[PDB]
Amino acid sequence: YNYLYRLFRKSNLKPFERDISTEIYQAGNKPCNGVAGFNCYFPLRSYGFR
Amino acid sequence: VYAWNRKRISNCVADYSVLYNFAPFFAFKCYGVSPTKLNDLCFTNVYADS
Repeated sequence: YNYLYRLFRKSNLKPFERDISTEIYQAGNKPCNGVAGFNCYFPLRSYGFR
Repeated sequence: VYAWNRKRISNCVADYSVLYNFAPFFAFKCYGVSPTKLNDLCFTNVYADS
């Protein structure tokens, strides 16, 4: 589980740009205010490498 | 669960925002597609297993 990918982001990346900010993403109309839950997901998902 | 009900969905436009608007759904987990990009994609072979 050491390898993760950014599933959620507000906008696309530029060429050769790196994003390591672990801020919450607002996937719905309701604000998240830094707390995950309904319509609030962490942007980073871990690969199930087996 | 051994006789799970399968329904084919075709020839319509599906608004997935109303699924989030009224939602007693505790678990909402999507594997191969983003939950917020469902309204921006076109699909077929849509099957609901209840």
